Amino acid sequence: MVTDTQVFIALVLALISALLAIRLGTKLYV
Amino acid sequence: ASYLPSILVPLVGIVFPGVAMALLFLYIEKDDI
Amino acid sequence: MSKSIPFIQRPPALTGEMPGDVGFDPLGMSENLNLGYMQAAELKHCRVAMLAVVGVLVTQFIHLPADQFSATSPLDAIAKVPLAGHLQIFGLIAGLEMGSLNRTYDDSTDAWGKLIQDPSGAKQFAAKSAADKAKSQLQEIKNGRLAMIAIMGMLIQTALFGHPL
Amino acid sequence: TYWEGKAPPSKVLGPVVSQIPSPALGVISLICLGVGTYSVHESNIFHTLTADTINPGYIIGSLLTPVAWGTHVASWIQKQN
Amino acid sequence: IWAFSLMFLFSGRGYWQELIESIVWAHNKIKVAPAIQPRALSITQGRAVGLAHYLLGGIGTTWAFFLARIISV
Amino acid sequence: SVFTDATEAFSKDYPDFYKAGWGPTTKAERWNGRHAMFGWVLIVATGYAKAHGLIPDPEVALNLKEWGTLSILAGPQTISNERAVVLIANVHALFMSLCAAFAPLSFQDPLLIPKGQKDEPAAGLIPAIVPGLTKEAELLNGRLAMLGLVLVMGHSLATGTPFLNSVDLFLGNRLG
Amino acid sequence: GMAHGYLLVGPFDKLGPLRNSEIALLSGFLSAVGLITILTLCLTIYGKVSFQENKDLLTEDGWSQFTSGFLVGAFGGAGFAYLTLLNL
Amino acid sequence: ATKFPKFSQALAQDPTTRRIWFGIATAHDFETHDGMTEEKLYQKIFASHFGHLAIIFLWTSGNLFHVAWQGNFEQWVLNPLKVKPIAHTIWDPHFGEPAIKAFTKGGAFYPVNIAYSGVYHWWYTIGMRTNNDLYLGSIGLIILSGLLLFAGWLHLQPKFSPSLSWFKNNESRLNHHLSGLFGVSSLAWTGHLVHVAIPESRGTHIGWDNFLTTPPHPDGLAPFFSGNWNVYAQNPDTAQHIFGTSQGSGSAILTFLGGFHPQTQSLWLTDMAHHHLAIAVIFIIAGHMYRTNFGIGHNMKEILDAHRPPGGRLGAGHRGLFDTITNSLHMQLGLALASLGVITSLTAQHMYAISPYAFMAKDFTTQAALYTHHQYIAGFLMVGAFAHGAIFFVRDYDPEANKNNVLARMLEHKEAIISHLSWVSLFLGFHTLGLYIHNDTVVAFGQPEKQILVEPVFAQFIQAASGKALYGFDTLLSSSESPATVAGSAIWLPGWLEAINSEKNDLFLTIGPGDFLVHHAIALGLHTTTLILVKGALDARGSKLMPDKKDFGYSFPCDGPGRGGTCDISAWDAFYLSMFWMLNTIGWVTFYWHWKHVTIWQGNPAQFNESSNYLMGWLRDYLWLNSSPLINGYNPYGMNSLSVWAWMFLFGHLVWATGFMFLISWRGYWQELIETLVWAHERTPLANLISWKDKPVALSIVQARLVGLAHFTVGYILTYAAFVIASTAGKFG
Ligand code: CLA
Ligand code: CLA
Ligand code: CLA
Ligand code: CLA
Ligand code: CLA
Ligand SMILES: CC1=C(C#C/C(C)=C/C=C/C(C)=C/C=C/C=C(C)/C=C/C=C(C)/C=C/[C@@]23O[C@]2(C)C[C@@H](O)CC3(C)C)C(C)(C)C[C@H](O)C1
Ligand SMILES: CC1=C(/C=C/C(C)=C/C=C/C(C)=C/C=C/C=C(C)/C=C/C=C(C)/C=C/C2=C(C)CCCC2(C)C)C(C)(C)CCC1
Ligand SMILES: CC1=C(/C=C/C(C)=C/C=C/C(C)=C/C=C/C=C(C)/C=C/C=C(C)/C=C/C2=C(C)CCCC2(C)C)C(C)(C)CCC1
Ligand SMILES: CC1=C(/C=C/C(C)=C/C=C/C(C)=C/C=C/C=C(C)/C=C/C=C(C)/C=C/C2=C(C)CCCC2(C)C)C(C)(C)CCC1
Ligand SMILES: CC1=C(C/C=C(\C)CCC[C@H](C)CCC[C@H](C)CCCC(C)C)C(=O)c2ccccc2C1=O
Repeated sequence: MVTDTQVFIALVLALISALLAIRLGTKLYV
Repeated sequence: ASYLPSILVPLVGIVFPGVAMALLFLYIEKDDI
Repeated sequence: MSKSIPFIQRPPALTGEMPGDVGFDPLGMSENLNLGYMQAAELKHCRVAMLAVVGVLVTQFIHLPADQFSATSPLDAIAKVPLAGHLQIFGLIAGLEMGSLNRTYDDSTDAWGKLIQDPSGAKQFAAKSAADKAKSQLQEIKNGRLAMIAIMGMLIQTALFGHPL
Repeated sequence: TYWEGKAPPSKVLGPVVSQIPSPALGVISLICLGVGTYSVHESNIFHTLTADTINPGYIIGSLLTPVAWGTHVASWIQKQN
Repeated sequence: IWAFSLMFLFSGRGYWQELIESIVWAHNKIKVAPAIQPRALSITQGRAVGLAHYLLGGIGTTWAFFLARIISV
Repeated sequence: SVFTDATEAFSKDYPDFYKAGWGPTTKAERWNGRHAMFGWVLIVATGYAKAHGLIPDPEVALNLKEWGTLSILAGPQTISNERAVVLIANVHALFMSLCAAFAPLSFQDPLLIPKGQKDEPAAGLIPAIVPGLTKEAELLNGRLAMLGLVLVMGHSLATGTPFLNSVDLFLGNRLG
Repeated sequence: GMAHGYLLVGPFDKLGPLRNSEIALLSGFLSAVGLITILTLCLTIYGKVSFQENKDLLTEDGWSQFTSGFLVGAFGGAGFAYLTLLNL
Repeated sequence: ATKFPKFSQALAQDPTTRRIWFGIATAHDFETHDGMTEEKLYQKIFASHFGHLAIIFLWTSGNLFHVAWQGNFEQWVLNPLKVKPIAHTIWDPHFGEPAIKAFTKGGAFYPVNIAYSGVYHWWYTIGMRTNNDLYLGSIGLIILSGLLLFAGWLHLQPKFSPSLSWFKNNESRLNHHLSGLFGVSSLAWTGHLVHVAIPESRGTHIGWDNFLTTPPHPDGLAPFFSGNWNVYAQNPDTAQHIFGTSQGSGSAILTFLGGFHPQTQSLWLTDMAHHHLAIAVIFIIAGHMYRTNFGIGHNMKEILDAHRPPGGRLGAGHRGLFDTITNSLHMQLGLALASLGVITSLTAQHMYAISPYAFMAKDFTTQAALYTHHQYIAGFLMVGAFAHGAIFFVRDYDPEANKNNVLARMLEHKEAIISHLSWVSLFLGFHTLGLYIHNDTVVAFGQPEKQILVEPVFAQFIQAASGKALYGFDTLLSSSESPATVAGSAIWLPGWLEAINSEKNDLFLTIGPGDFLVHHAIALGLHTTTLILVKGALDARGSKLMPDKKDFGYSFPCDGPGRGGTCDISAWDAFYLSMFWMLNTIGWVTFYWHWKHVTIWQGNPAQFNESSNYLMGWLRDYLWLNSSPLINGYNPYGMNSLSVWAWMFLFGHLVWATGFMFLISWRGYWQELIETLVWAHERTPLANLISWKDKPVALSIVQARLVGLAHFTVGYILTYAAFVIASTAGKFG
């Protein structure tokens, strides 16, 4: 019964976490 | 809700792997850095 | 040594350059934590806490004309204000913090140079003399360090005993 | 603290125990063993332990038995020299 | 036997040579030591034994399968 | 400035993508602005079509047999014909987009910065004001259109009304 | 591209999952278009990886022009095959 | 730089496709990276651990979100025995209409997968009741993962990177990760159980909006401070308690009932709360053992140096072990992996016998899946522990610093260890296989009365000692006139005995000759796998065949055909060989568990007791018989919900077979074939335009063995997972 707003904010927080993952990986620095 | 899977599954299983493999192929054989 | 605690050695890592320094760290955390970042975080906490204290005290007597702005206690107030206003203020603060980001994590700047500065206030500080600079910095640190405990007690009292008094 | 021979150096016992003469540790170990065994026997052997029979004193005494073993080992170490 | 063949097919000679070295130490410790020194099977022999047992196991499995499926009649 | 510092941080983080033009670059800004301008045109057209029923309307849902299992949403449900129609109106432009992205007209602006070239200078807070078919006008209108899309979407989401209905609320309620 | 686009609509059109539906030809055309797009992506990445340091075809600009021509010709071939099969 | 793998100049200059392959397989071996120092190694490991924690928490948040958004959690909590939990929807455009109709189950209205993870039972037990709670948990976990990713980035900054001395501060790390990570965490969990799980199980809704005003106990911490802790045990939930409702509910929050909750056939929540409170207390006390700039505490180097028996039978004792452990990451990694593997095995062994989750042990498929899952992970962890120990010996052991040390004396008499392990393995194998074949032969000749059926007297004696009054041993808790039973009679003996002597449980399943033979087979498997791994670890530094093996590293193909041939001589090859034995023994264990439980569930346990004494019984009554609902997932007549599992079954078989391709045929043949392939490509018009940038060569010897093993393992696991899930879900047993 999760409404579309709940799914959308979950997606937004997931996008923020994804960007943070991008940055962390970049910083591991191959 | 009930519309997202149609949008995302193609992106995650076709577009995302396609672009990912394209970029990895570019980087593996870049020959510089 | 340790002016603050007479019976403990002055913590080795800290030295008077940091405003508000009284060699208080009894746990020796100063030797493990980035003191620049700790000072910046403490200053941000001081400013936020002082603003919160003044806000709760002023709000405790008068409010904006709207009825939904008429909540008397801080907790009832946060419960009563509509979500739109909370999101608005949060967006303002998020913009300010995002602007602060790049400067916060540098290492060639002082704590006061890390947190975003009001251009008028920054110019006034720069025009100030070094001795007066340090005096004002210490003033701020101490007033805010009092305000932090003030606000914590305020909120705990409000939550437990109904009214923040 | 690596030691060879037949008796470890007293420093293994720690700053406090290493200074205690052997007879003192021996008597302390005997007292501790007696108290611990007596406590462990009074509850759960001589008397069944229930919800309303939990004596803190007996729990402390029971915990005292490993202290008795440690003190008897320390007493021997002090005795050898 | 088919499963047994995989032991020779997958593994290599060095492991078995070292294991035999340990076993030979055990024998020597009791003054039992064959004059003909034991050796792990050569690489070629290892492959040959693995293949022979693989074929025997497969052929025998199908042999029994067919004969029992076509003799219950 | 803060914007300049963010752009420099992006350049340092991802030099390859910034070099090719991907990310916060003026070429990307222009492309997104052009797309958003066309998108506002297309949203206005979609509203008008909904008002006049040119779209087959949500009453009708595509048949599973003819359109296969792609038409399937969840289980028995199928994509409505209106959603399909809008999707196809978009697919026309997407096919055009691929054609013009890999085989650009010689005089056309490339999607990505040419290997030798570098991105054009930043416009600034207020782009140089010059009327007519000039680059500055295009960039200003693209920024305006993208901002408009953002804030009308915000209106629709916050109030909960459909985006098309929020657009209708604006104007003089001409559309629907 | 012209050779390989016209060539590619047929298999999807006649052996695709929608071959028995009245929209088989359009589904086949769309599948051919998608595959052509994939192949042009492949060509672009191959050109950007192989020839990196108008002429013979073995150059960055030569291969880029070849790929643009291939995309246009492949879409043309697919469209022409669709047009032909639409009425036959 | 200059190519794909920066961390290897040698691989970067490699012109073949090998450069790519090894570039993938050397990435995480930070020690071997060019220009790598100890400090950077530790910091990179720290950041990688942050990233891994973020991955775990995002995985958990995904599970929660999918159950909340697409699951039927509310319907399930309403009626948790008859409905099937949902995992996620199935949006597969490749499905046909009959497939969509077939996979529509549970709540329905969309294709869906029935979750076999048991997460539904766990979440229901811990107090969750609504999709909103699951969603909030998932959002919290997403935020936590973002925080961990940010922390990982942050601790790579120059001013935040911890110094090398910080990592090697063993005392403080142990203190905090014992009292804090284990003890305070357990204290918080028991606080949750008292405040949320128990009230939720008794029909009372406690949430973030009301948990600060509704004390978990009516007395509310007055007994705790006054010392009248007995108050918290008074008035437990009576046996006629409907879980999740106030019907027959009690008020106790800390009890020691034992046994199982009659309605849910699981552990009492109050028992779990008391357990975790005691564990938290013990761990918090344990964490104050080592000194950390506070004067009091133990110094572990002194402890290790001091434990050398004066009899001299251990030589120098444990002298020098502190330096080896702190300076070697591989040794401590192996220790951690081994302990984790033992714990994973323990969880597998204890969850099935002592059900912790409400209404589990009736969802048979979930129990089988969980047991198999954790046992396989335990096997993997044990193999990894031994592999990293071999690595430690190869590249971290210093024989001068361990002179006459206990660890050095391990290598001093390695021959004895390996030879006696070989003897035990041969003894067990010979005789267990002989007994199995003897039973097979006698039963084959229609004379089952001649079977060698050995009664497991010792295991049955242990069961009796715990209170199993079925074998008539009359020992310890099975005899009333015994100090043990009378001493324990008051606290937990009644419930524990009621649970153990009841045959509607997994607590101490009755055992017979079949259990005896299978246990000896398991012992054979464990001993043989240990033999392989220990031989690899001890001979890693050199053998008579390669006295200088340590100079060639941990993983090298061979040393050539000279002096007899030296295929699979490296320690990595010992690990590779031991992986097969690990898989085989874990398969034996899982086969034994699954068949016994299937026979029990069907209601005819006699079938196992009869047919487990000879191998044909295993092949017929377990594999042939229980695969019928699986291979019938899709037939020419139609298909059903199990079609996916049948497809995965065949897929696992295919992958398993493909592994043999790399394990049997070796490189030279394939390299000579790729030669002709290269020639053919170079001599083709219209294809000479397209030329490879990386020269295509056959897989390396070690890489080929690894890939073959990977295919073998993937196929093995997929096929057995498909079998265990499909059979159980198709016959509900
Ligand atoms: C109280 C303080 C504290 C706390 C909470 C932690 C916590 C942690 N540290 Mg830190 N650390 C500390 C002090 C502390 N440390 C100090 C003082 C030092 C300096 C010496 C360090 C130095 C340090 C380093 C160098 C590293 C860590 C790492 C870690 C993490 C280990 C991995 C993990 O997820 O744990 C696992 C947590 C558990 C609770 C699992 C317990 C294990 C048992 C076997 C599981 C059983 C649970 C249960 C029965 C199963 C059922 C649950 C199921 C239903 C879900 C963890 C987050 C590592 C890391 O990953 O960094 C991010 C790492 O590399 N720490
Ligand atoms: C627990 C998993 C894990 C972790 C923590 C690491 C950690 C690391 N790896 Mg290893 N690696 C892993 C798995 C993992 N790896 C696996 C499975 C493989 C394949 C066998 C490898 C192969 C590998 C190689 C070959 C190398 C590493 C490297 C690295 C380092 C940094 C890489 C990085 O982030 O750069 C930056 C990368 C990124 C920022 C990309 C992040 C990916 C994003 C988050 C994907 C998001 C896409 C999203 C899902 C799209 C959805 C769209 C949808 C709507 C359609 C670091 C030590 C490198 C290294 O340090 O070597 C020393 C290196 O050379 N790894
Ligand atoms: C690791 C956790 C995890 C896993 C395995 C899945 C798995 C799945 N999700 Mg879910 N999801 C998750 C977390 C997860 N999800 C979280 C946290 C969210 C909240 C944003 C969602 C929101 C979500 C939606 C809204 C939908 C799915 C859908 C799907 C399915 C199709 C894949 C897809 O389109 O992804 C789409 C997913 C995203 C765009 C967000 C990324 C998901 C997680 C966060 C990425 C985790 C990456 C992981 C750490 C490994 C990275 C390495 C990798 C690059 C190799 C698939 C069953 C679709 C579905 O149900 O189809 C039937 C669908 O419509 N997911
Ligand atoms: C947290 C525990 C842990 C940690 C930190 C490490 C870390 C390390 N290990 Mg150890 N290891 C572990 C657990 C661990 N391992 C376990 C459990 C095992 C037992 C299997 C091993 C066995 C092992 C061996 C035998 C070796 C290492 C080595 C290494 C080092 C290099 C690893 C590398 O390059 O990866 C490279 C990563 C890959 C090649 C990716 C492979 C991933 C798997 C095999 C493929 C999975 C396919 C997938 C499931 C298929 C999908 C199915 C679908 C088609 C249906 C590195 C220091 C090597 C070394 O020399 O270290 C010095 C080495 O020789 N490890
Ligand atoms: C069914 C398959 C199978 C069997 C029976 C064995 C059997 C054995 N393996 Mg092998 N192994 C196999 C598969 C198999 N392996 C595979 C696939 C691998 C992965 C490559 C390995 C890898 C491996 C390693 C790495 C090691 C073993 C070891 C062992 C021994 C374990 C101890 C034991 O059981 O002694 C009892 C012996 C047996 C059960 C073998 C059968 C003996 C029969 C019953 C005697 C028949 C005599 C008869 C008269 C023959 C007449 C022939 C005539 C008609 C021509 C034993 C020789 C270990 C070892 O050597 O321990 C000392 C060891 O170190 N194996
Ligand atoms: C194609 C199509 C359509 C369309 C369309 C298109 C292409 C629309 C596109 C719209 C688009 C592309 C809108 C972007 C907005 C970006 C904004 C507002 C960014 C703010 C960014 C901000 C405020 C950033 C702030 C900071 O960076 C600062 C300043 C410094 C940093 O330290 C901190 C951060 C990072 C916080 C239809 C018709 C609509 C539908 C139809 O179906 C088909
Ligand atoms: C090519 C094309 C064309 C053209 C197009 C174009 C050019 C378009 C444009 C478009 C556009 C150009 C759009 C725009 C939009 C905008 C908007 C919609 C806006 C909005 C705004 C807002 C919302 C605001 C807000 C605010 C205010 C109120 C004040 C200030 C501040 C703020 C921000 C807050 C034609 C026709 C020929 C046709 C075909 C296609
Ligand atoms: C004879 C034969 C053979 C072979 C064959 C072949 C190989 C064939 C092929 C065929 C093909 C391969 C064909 C093709 C065709 C094509 C075409 C016909 C094309 C066309 C095109 C077009 C028409 C285009 C158009 C366009 C463009 C360009 C773009 C867009 C626009 C337009 C549309 C205009 C052999 C001897 C072996 C054997 C026997 C039989
Ligand atoms: C390689 C190597 C390594 C590793 C090793 C290993 C891996 C080992 C393992 C080990 C193990 C894995 C062990 C195990 C153990 C177990 C145990 C030890 C158990 C015990 C138990 C007991 C002792 C008892 C119990 C009980 C009681 C309490 C009483 C009654 C009975 C019962 C049972 C209940 C390392 C790293 C070190 C390095 C070197 C080399
Ligand atoms: C097990 C094994 C060994 C060790 C096996 C040996 C030494 C064979 C032992 C034979 C015994 C001693 C003879 C008796 C065997 C049976 C009891 C009956 C005779 C069978 C035939 C010889 C007639 C290798 O040497 C080897 C080498 C290369 C690749 C794989 C392997 C391999 O797998």
